[PDB]
Amino acid sequence: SDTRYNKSFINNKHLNEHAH
Repeated sequence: SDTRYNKSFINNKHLNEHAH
């Protein structure tokens, strides 16, 4: 919960490649 120069691992791997 403190990765400013990362942004939560690139927005959660781009939402796991767009998959809800």
